[PDB]
Amino acid sequence: FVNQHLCGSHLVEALYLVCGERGFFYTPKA
Amino acid sequence: FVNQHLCGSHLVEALYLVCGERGFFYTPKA
Amino acid sequence: GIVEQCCASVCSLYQLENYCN
Amino acid sequence: GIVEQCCASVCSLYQLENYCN
Repeated sequence: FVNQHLCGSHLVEALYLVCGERGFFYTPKA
Repeated sequence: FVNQHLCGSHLVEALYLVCGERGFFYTPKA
Repeated sequence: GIVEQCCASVCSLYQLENYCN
Repeated sequence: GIVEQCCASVCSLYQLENYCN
């Protein structure tokens, strides 16, 4: 489900699901 | 809308809305 | 951590903004 | 950045896992 265009809240949701208990960092103006 | 219990995807959604273009870091086992 | 402060207990805008970049 | 690689262009599991902690 990750091999598509993922924007805005949909990208954050994918990070949440993939990274699990690790957590993640979301830096859009990088 | 932030002064409540925010768990799982609902917490990540709140961070997304509050932090905006800054982005955020989500570290649950901290 | 954020889960203890915002999920197990009531969150706040102060707490959330601590996790913005 | 992640928006250029996963929103403006097609994402991948490799890219996403680069942003896990």
